[PDB]
Amino acid sequence: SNSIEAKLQEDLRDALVDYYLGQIVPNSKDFTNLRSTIKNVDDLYDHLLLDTQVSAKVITSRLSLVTQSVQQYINRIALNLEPGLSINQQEATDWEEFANRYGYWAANQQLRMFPEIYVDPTLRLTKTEFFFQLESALNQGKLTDDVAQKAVLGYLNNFEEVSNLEIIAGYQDGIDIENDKTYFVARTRMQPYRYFWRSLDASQRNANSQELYPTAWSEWKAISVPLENVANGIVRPIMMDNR
Amino acid sequence: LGRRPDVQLTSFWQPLTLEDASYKTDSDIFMYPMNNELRGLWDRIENRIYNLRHNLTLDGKEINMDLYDS
Amino acid sequence: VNKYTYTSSKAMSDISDVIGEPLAAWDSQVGGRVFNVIFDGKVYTNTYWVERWQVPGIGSSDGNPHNAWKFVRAATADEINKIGNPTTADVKPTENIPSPILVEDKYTEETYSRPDVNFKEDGSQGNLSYTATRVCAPMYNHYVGDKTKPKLSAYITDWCQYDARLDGGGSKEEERGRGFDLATLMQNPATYDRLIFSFLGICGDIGNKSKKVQEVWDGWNAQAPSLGLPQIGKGHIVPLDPYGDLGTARNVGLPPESADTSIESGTFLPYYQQNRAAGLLGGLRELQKKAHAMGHKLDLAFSIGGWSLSSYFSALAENPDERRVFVASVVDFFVRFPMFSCVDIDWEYPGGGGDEGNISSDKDGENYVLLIKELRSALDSRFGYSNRKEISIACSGVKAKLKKSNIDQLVANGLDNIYLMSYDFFGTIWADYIGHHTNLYSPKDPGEQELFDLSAEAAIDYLHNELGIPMEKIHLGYANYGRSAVGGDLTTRQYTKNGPALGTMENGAPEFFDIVKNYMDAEHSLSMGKNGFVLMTDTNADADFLFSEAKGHFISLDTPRTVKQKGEYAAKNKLGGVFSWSGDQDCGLLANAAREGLGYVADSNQETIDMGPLYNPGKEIYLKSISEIKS
Amino acid sequence: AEKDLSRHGYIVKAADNIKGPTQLVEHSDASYDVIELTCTNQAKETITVKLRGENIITYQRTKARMVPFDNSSPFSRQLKLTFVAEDNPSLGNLDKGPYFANMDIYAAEWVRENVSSETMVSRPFLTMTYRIAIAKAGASLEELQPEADAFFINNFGLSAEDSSQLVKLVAFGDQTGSKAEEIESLLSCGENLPIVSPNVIFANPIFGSYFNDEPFPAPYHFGGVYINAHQRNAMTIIRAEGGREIQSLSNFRLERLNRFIRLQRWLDLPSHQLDLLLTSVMQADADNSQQEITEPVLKSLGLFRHLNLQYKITPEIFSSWLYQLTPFAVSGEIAFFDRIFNREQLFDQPFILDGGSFTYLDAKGSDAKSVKQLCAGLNISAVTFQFIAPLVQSALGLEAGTLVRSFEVVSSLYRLVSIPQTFGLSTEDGLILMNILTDEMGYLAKQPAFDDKQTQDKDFLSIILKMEALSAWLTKNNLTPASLALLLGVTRLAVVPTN
Amino acid sequence: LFPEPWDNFCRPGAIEALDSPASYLLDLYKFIQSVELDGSNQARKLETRRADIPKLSLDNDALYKEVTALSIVNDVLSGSAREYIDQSGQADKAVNQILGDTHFPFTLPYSL
Repeated sequence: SNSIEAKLQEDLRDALVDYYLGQIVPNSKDFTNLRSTIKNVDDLYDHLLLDTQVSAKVITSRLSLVTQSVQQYINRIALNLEPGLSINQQEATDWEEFANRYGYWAANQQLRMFPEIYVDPTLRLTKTEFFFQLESALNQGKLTDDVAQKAVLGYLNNFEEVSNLEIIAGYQDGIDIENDKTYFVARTRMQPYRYFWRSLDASQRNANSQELYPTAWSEWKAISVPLENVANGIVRPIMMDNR
Repeated sequence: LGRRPDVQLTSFWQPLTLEDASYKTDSDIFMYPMNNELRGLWDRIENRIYNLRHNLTLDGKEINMDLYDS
Repeated sequence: VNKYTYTSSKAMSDISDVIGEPLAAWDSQVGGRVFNVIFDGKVYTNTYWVERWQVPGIGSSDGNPHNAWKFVRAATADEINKIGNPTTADVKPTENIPSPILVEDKYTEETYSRPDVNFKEDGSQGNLSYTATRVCAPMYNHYVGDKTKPKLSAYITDWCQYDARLDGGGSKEEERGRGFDLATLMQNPATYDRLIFSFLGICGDIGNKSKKVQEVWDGWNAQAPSLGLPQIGKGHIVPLDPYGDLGTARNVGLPPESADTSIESGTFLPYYQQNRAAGLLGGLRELQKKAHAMGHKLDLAFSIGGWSLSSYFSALAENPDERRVFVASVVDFFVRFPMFSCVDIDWEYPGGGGDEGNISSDKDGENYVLLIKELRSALDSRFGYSNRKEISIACSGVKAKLKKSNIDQLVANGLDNIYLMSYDFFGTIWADYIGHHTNLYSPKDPGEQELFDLSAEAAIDYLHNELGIPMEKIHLGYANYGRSAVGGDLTTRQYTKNGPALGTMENGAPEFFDIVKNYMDAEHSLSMGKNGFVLMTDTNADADFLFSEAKGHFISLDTPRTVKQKGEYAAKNKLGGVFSWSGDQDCGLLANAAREGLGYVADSNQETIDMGPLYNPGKEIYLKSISEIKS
Repeated sequence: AEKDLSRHGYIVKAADNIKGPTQLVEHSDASYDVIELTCTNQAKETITVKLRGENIITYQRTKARMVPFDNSSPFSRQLKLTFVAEDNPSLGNLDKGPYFANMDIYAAEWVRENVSSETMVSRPFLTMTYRIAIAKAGASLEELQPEADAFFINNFGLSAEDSSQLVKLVAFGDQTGSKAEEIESLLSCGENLPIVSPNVIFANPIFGSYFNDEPFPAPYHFGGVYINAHQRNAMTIIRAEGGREIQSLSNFRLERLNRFIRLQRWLDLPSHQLDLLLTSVMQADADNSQQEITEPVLKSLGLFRHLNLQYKITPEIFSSWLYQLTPFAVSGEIAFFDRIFNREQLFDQPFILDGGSFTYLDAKGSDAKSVKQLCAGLNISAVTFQFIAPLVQSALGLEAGTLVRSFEVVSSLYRLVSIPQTFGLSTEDGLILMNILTDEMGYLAKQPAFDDKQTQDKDFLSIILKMEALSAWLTKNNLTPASLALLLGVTRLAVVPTN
Repeated sequence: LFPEPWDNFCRPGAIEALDSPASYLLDLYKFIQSVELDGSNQARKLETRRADIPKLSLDNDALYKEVTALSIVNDVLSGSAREYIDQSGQADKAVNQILGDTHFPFTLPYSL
């Protein structure tokens, strides 16, 4: 049986191992400073795949292991190890949310393919308290044509906020605003004054477009804490560290 | 109308390295016949038609009546 | 691939197996279709592609550069009546221009206007032009894989770099300099099979430029301790100008992105690696990337030594360990830039020659053989056969010193290739008489072909016959500049010694592209001498040249037709390979011609530009050999 | 296949009222011949016109250099004509034949043509039929020639104008009441490309040149030829525009197709075998050139219909009894000759059907070994095979005991093999019965054909009827054919005196 | 004609099939390659694709090929190391195996 030769490959493991410890450690022009790496398992991470003596005559896919190793790399970066471009957290989360697994990733791809088949926005990313107001309209009583009246009243007051607002504050981020996001702030033009903030990301347009993706501005998030008695009646925001 | 396209043909899936020196940003695609399921409208339509030719599972039976109690 | 069709008809009753074709007088036939045209009562078929200067008359057993525009004389007098028989003709430049050729340069016109330059088409007011290469057009057709034919190569140099006319300039020759973006060839890559950047050098070189060697050695020696790397002595190889090579964006086909041109000799050293390589060399790698995106990988190469940096060759001779350290620097470079298909050496004088700064002894040749063998050994010791490199050196064609080069032992020691310098035979500033600086072919009366009439074929035959070396290991090419000579008399080849001669930038060394601008043309689908400057060709040696009487100024130069002659010969030989020296200053038409000479075939019916009409000869004449004239 | 047509010439089709040459020449000082034609008025007044005629050829060649021109080969050959007022200026005559009569052309080759008294003579191989109009008024094509639209009503439900829409595949299927795939399969446009055995090389092999861009076998050369005029521009699927599309119009073909489909619905089998059959029957009498059905065709139809319904005979077998048999196959499908022979491969070389230039009397050359292999494929004793060999050679009129390569004799042989075993008859039983029937030997070897005259010896069809029926009667009698032949005295023996 | 004639203009998208990236999910190589360039946008103390000594765009058919042989593939990966070990001291003659039997640190046991 092949099992007979199936030892040789473990021997070959050992061979490589010694070629590492014996030759690489003193002859590594790579990694010449760095040492440690005393044990076989180490480089399976540091520069190799999860390359283990486990064999058991188990059939395995190049595709799959390459992927898994890619995952290794990703995670070695996800957790702070050897300095990696640890991307912004939302991207990292997407990695664990979808690229964590084929079917996970695959489904993500599926959606990103779909022009529309079943996106059916009975709910959606988009929101304003309009949405809960709407729901309230939906859930009150029994449905009727008049219900939209209430929705438009919602609209009314919200658009009151839209129209007559001290659109005067905000912040400009880095120099990247030729390409990306920054933030904005405004206030009621009448006391007792109220304040809100939103943002916009210039990446949301085509490479050659000047029209922009309808995602556009974030909402005018109402300020929570009391704000009054400010010397000039003007206030300053800034954002850092995703706060 | 049941307008139909051709197959998600093989063309020739080509085994070749992956780089923008190979893949192209332009500044092509790599199928298998599976991107479908959309046709369900047509499908249900056709079924309905066949169940006009007959009936959606079997054909039923009628009901009767009564006298003076009526 | 290209494809074309024609058709013929007959009465329904008659079916010729042959392609019937309309009987007609000859007149400016052309193309691929059958022609049986009649002339001088004879009837003529060019069983090969037809060209507007080609004539069936001479063609009876001629009419193409290789064989008969064959004929019969079946025509009767009444055929000679129904058709008005031709008996002589001359093709003219057409009135239209079938293709654009080039674009003017504001700054070059300004240059001509400069009160120092004072350049004029006739050169009367100004013997030099310093014309910017930017005048040039892309000029590359496209071609089939054609794998069997010998490889194609071109030389490349730092003179691509700068023309401060791009930077205003206006006062000095380099401000009126030359240079081009490799983007040019990038537009349609795989233009060649191999390339060779110009000869670089080593620490300890002796020639004029050695102050550069000093500077770069200083930068290195300063960086090395800070890098935590060993210091270097003489014999270590030099890049000459890493800031040019990498600290660049203009002329190097890449966005100014990441072009830290501020970096230089004192600072580049960490970047001195292909991965890090910005600028020129990195771009070369990227071009190779595009190339492979197509396929047919280029032999990327360069060399070291050469005409102006050979000086230390003798000095390094007989210093075996420093020679070792040098080749160590070679393999180190390989590791730093494993992209390279190969690189080579440009020793030029086994026996002394060229610039006198190249001090030399006799033993030089022997020592050179020995060290060469040792290089081979070291190389083999480094390389994996799957990725092996194989080395070449040029040769000067100096009938004796080439022998002194001991090619036999070099071959026996695995030097795989040789590139014969086939140009500048005419040392115009010092040569006794005018001659063709690049003639492959032996003129009649070979009695004086020793320092003159130096038909490269002679050395070729020495190598083949007198040394048994297979042609595979030897390569030939052409250069894209002629010679210019004052007061020459075409009858005697005597000429005005020392008198200043034409060059845009290099007197006595007229620059091809600018010749196309000024003296020669093709806009009217022909080889067209222009501006009163004579287009001319000699039957003795198949020689080709140009002249102007008002200054008795002569120009010896290769041509599309003449490089055709060359490549055709080389192809018939099935040489090891073909290349062009100074490829930096041809639009590429000569490269397309080189493809033709290689028999390298185009892949489409469309063109960047035509090429056939470029093969009409110039003013025919017979020039006596130097021996013939003196005898 | 096989046939060279590089010197073929277009021929005036024996026209009583049209003029032009009818014979070919090796050479003449003639750019074009000329043709003169009787024009005809609608009210049958008579008119005439004249035209130029054109043998024409065309060819491809890459631009290159240092390579000689015209490395000639047989290649594309084509025809056209032209009219000009210089040919005739009588014009302006709606009242005198804007519409006019047909024009018709033969297509022939002129070559050595005699069994022994050889001389270069012409024989046709194709016909071409045309009708032409003087568009004096530029009238409607159905103002002129107006019957077709009525026909398109009564068997196309639709107008000539509507026919334009038919080019759309869906319009086609819809008027057809039938699935487009059926048409596509009729057109073989699928991946089901034709196939052919390695063991045959067709002569005149103008195939495989860098310019022989046509696929081989061609459809207008195999599988569905009838759906086209044996003509290069076979209709096919073409790229979508306003949806997927059909190659091109040929109302002529379209009727032929409509007809075929109608038949096919009664023929049950797929189209390709049907084509093979109808083609073979067309081939069975060269008198026709219209590739049309005939009474004999009908006879063959009923013949197969009955035969196969009775005894599961395959169309291939049937058509093979009628004519040569396929070395071709569809994709995956297997050639008939190979299945008959190279099915078994008990030898160093699979016998190529291009082989057989030999002589069957002696077992010597490997060709004799082939003869053995062929006989074994025919499941026969080689000695009885050699009983047949002279008989068939004689039917061919071949001489010197020689074997000849051609499948044709092999086919006659195979018929002779098959016909008896179709009823359990021995080869020689078939011989006996054939003699009993025809009063002659070898008719089953004789190549089938059709004739106007009553000649039961050549009506193989009713011959077959009588054969099988009367052999069944012999079965009812439970007797050997030889015994019966002696009874009829068609076989005879001496009566030498003795003790 | 008919009043208000029906007109479901399935306006001509010339509908044609589209590749799933899940098939050939390895195209994930694209994403990660981009992310690799992002990683490459860091201080020069990081090995990036040269941390990836193991792989190359082996963009080939492998619908099924599974075996434990990838272990051996890891030996071929060791091929790289031995090649530089040759670049430390030349050899090309299966010496990595042959020398496998010769030295310290390990026993350096018998080779294949």
